[PDB]
Amino acid sequence: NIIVGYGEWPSYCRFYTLDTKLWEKSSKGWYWKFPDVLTETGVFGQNAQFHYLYRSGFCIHVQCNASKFHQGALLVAVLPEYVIGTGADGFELQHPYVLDAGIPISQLTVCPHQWINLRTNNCATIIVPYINALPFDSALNHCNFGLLVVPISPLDYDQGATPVIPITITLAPMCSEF
Amino acid sequence: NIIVGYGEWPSYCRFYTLDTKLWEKSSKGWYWKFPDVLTETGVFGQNAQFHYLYRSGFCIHVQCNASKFHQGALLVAVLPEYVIGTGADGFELQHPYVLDAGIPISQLTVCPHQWINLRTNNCATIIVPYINALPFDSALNHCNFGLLVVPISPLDYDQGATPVIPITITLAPMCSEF
Amino acid sequence: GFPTELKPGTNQFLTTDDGVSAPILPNFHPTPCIHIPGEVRNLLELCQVETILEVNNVPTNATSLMERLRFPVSAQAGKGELCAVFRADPGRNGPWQSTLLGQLCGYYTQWSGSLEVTFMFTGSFMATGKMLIAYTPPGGPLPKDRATAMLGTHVIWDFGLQSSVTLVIPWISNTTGLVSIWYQTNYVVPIGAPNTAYIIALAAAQKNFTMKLCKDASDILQT
Amino acid sequence: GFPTELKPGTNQFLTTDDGVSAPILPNFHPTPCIHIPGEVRNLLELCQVETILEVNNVPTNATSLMERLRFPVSAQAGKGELCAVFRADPGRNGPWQSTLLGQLCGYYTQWSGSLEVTFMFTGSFMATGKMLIAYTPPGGPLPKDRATAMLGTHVIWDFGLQSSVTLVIPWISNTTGLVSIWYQTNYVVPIGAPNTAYIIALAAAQKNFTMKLCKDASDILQT
Amino acid sequence: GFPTELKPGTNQFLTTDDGVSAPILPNFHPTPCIHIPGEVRNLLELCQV
Amino acid sequence: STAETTLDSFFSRAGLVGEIDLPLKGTTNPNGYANWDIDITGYAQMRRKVELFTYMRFDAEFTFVACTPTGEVVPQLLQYMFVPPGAPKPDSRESLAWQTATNPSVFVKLSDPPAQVSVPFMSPASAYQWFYDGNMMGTFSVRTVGTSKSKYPLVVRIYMRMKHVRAWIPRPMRNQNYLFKANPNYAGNSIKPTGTSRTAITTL
Amino acid sequence: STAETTLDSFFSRAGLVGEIDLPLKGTTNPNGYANWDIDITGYAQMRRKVELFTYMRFDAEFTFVACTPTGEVVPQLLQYMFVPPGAPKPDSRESLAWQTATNPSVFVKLSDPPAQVSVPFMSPASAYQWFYDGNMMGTFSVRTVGTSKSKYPLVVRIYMRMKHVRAWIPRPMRNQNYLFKANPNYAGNSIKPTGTSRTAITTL
Repeated sequence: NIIVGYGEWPSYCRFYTLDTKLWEKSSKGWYWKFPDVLTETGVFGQNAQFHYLYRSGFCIHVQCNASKFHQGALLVAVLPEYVIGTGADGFELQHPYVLDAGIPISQLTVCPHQWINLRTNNCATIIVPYINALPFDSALNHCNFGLLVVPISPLDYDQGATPVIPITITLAPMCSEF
Repeated sequence: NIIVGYGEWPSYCRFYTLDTKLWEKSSKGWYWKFPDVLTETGVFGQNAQFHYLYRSGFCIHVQCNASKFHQGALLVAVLPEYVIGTGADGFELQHPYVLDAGIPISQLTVCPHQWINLRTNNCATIIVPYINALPFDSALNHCNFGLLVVPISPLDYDQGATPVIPITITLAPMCSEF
Repeated sequence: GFPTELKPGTNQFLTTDDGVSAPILPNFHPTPCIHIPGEVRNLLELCQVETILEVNNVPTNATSLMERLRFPVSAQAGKGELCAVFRADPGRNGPWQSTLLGQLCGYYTQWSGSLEVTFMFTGSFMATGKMLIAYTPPGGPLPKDRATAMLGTHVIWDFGLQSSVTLVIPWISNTTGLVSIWYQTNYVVPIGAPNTAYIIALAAAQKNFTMKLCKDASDILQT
Repeated sequence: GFPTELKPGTNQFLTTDDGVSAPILPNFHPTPCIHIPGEVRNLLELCQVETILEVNNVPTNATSLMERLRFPVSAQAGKGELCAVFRADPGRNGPWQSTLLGQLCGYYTQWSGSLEVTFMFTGSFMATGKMLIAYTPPGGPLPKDRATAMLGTHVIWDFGLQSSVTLVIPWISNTTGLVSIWYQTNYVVPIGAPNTAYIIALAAAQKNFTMKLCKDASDILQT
Repeated sequence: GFPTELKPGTNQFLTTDDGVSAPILPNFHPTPCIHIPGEVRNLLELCQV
Repeated sequence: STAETTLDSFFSRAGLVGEIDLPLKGTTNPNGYANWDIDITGYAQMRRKVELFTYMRFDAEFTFVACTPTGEVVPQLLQYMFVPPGAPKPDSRESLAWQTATNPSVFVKLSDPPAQVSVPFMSPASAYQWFYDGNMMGTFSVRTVGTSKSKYPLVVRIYMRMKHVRAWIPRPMRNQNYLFKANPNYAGNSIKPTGTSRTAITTL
Repeated sequence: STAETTLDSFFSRAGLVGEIDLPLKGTTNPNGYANWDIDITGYAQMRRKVELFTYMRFDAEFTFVACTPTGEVVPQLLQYMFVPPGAPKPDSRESLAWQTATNPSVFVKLSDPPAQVSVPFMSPASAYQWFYDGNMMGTFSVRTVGTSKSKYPLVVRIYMRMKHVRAWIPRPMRNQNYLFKANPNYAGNSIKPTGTSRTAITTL
């Protein structure tokens, strides 16, 4: 289904398909930062570094295609001002239990989130409004939020099946202002 | 054009043409004091020293005639209670930068003022009401205000042209009381 | 000339007193407040949000810490065999310490209301089976077998029909109730599918939950 | 018999406190106020008055201090050559320290609004030419040549057509914007007229300028 | 229980202060005033003589 | 009736933040003055409570309690000057910042009820934020009035209460021990579970 | 909302103007009294602020803080007599001006909150003027009550706040250093620019 973050639609004051992540049997999780992930891509990327003040919402779709003989579960969530403690390809979580920042993953469902169960569905949509303490900020020095994709239940299959599952992320800016 | 000092016309509670100042290439500026400048002149001069209480407004015209091949700019301003720090012919400024009183000339445009640009105009008119903390004062012991004419841009010309430019001041008392 | 009396509580500083002081900076204008989404005014809104319950809080290694978020259901376990058991105590030490409800009720002294637990099956699409989830009221012992647990509050969960089931726990306060999961049938799976799966449990609070008498009570060090 | 409590802020003297004291001379009648022209009730009225901007703050001799009020435009400078450049920072050290706006905003801590700069040409009536005045927003570098500055916010100023031009600077706050002046054409003049002229710059503030958090901050000694 | 503040001009005696004190002899009745001619209420009346 | 779980009730009590020593002789403060930057984390339990949210907005209320190390009360006068953000701080007892009229002061005696003042919301933005992927409130300066040193040792304790509390965007609560100030850094070589453990999943 | 730039806000805080020493032994004041003529320029920053205008009209509010040089509080009584303009001033401790009923006095103790009084607009004209091409407010006399000398050294500090401020005819702000009081004289052999300088007009 489609969830709207904090029950607010983006307002005023195309599709971009990134590369594919390969979910494995020993994967830990990945994260992306916004709007850093879209700063070197296309007209949005040019406007981000060719202006001074930036303000935009977003719409994120996460999909994965797997057979009926695979199993596993993923948690997709959005965390504003995601500072990390101890590009368009993201990073890998070193200690997924503490979310790499000293906070538990079991309480990550307090943020706008969705579940992907391979036996039930294969899609997740999140709509994020603009969150800041100021009406405008800098697109090259401040990261508004981060996106997390963590496998809570490990991927499993039988020998002879495809050992990697593709996870594709496609996103579209909404109500962008420069 | 004509400006009215502080947006007030003189109220109740002839023309006098002084001598001509010769603007030169090395001139610094001149000033006159009121009503000292008109105390030895005519019926006004007799009434000033033959009475006890005095109260009057003024209307000041400053003109200069020069050719189309001359250049320069003057600032004309009126400063009430112009005390000097370190007649009808005025004095000469020794340190025009500090207005001879320790205050900058760049902020002199906060007073009733006019500009004379030789390429644009040749006249400036200022109307001064009566300013004092008492309804009447003494005409021989208190100077109400002073008039300044300072060249911000130096006078320039080519060799063979007239090297001195005449500046004539004509003033007329308004709503005078004795 | 107005007479006064100066009662016996005069020059005292009570830290819980509420009053008005002298502003140190009058004529100062603070920044006007813009609209920021996601405003929370009461903590019960946070208490009513489902979070992961670590029923399987057995392992303690650094690299095995993620195994505490689910418990297995295998094909080598027979019918009628106990799978997992836990209490229904949000404010005490145990599985509930991982949920936001337990952490938030660790800041108070008394609480009462109703809870709910949600189980999610993350096996393959071709696996089938049945489970029995039972609830025992306070003061009773753990049932000795599946048949004894059947004579009571219980639900039968079918993997093929449903992927999630919910269990509303009636009133709790301040012994505590027990939740146990039994095998009804065996784990049926075709050829070519994994023999083991995992279950994820989510817990939250209902709309009649309340807390009282705030404490501070924490053991995380500033520096 | 009226009870009182004597709260914990009782016998204290706060210098920013506002109250009513006991008049030392009752029955005394102060002099009634007559009308005096030129009353000012707010400082923004003074901030909105144009004053001379010392763009040419190079010389420091006692007798060369009047040269800081204008900068030259000569006939020996080619086309496309940079004339002068300055920032748009009223509250910081530099050319703006000579304007009343800078001096008045040196008494506060924060400010924001729009500005405007006026240039006046004081050459002869027979001189002609063109200038380019450009504005660069915060975060950008100085344009490398006239062509680069043309692709942006700019105005073309003609000496023959006009004697004064104005440039509205958009929002500033608290890096800062830049203002640069380039030669578009050369300085054309007939025979019998001076080869050099001067430009006077005047700066002020618009009606949306505000200041906040007063400081005292001054370095002029009483005696 | 009424809170108070005790401002910084509290225990001071200003000789030009005007206020009300405690009468030392209540229940005492002063002599009523008869009419006496020649009452003066302002000094300018004396100045105008 | 569910009025003890509101944010105003959650942050509602005056707690001890900061303590200043003015010894007669020693090396702690050789002179008779000290500077204390305003922070809410002087209270040990405040950081984990405030970091449940991302943005906060509140006022403050400060109370100063002064006494001798033994607890005695002596005839001394103090200053308690407040330096707003963006203003210079004192450097000595003879500094000219102690008499700048734009820094409010509160002259008070030890043999008096504790002093009390209020501080408004002092941020350029619309709220404080504890996390910034990319919060100055002021300073309190404490000294003893006089041109000579005092005759007594003194201690000053500061209590702060927060009023008109608002918050946005809840976050997971802190799980591991802190290592620095304004830093989510954690000891990566010793990670502990969120709670206690048991022997087996089938045993209570 | 643009209410911090009003004249009342511009002149709105109590600043230290004047200080009186009454030593036990020495040569500063051999007797137990001193005379302080009221002026607003005792505050260092006041002159350049007030001289932005030509005419001013306001009331005043004075506060007296007294203590020992070390800062101690002692059992002493003081007088604080006010001499209006046009009246004779004390010459000694036995002078008869100390008990003239037309000079108001404020008897107070050191172990008391600071004394506070108000002074109205005392000029024959309609406003004070800082420049006159051609301003007495009063005097405060401070002594220790008694026919014998006091047993303690004392210091008195006076703070003044201006109320109901009005002004006329703005002027350029002061540019050079002052040399005298009530004199626009400046050092003519050392004239400095209004601000800082740079190397060239084409370089930032």
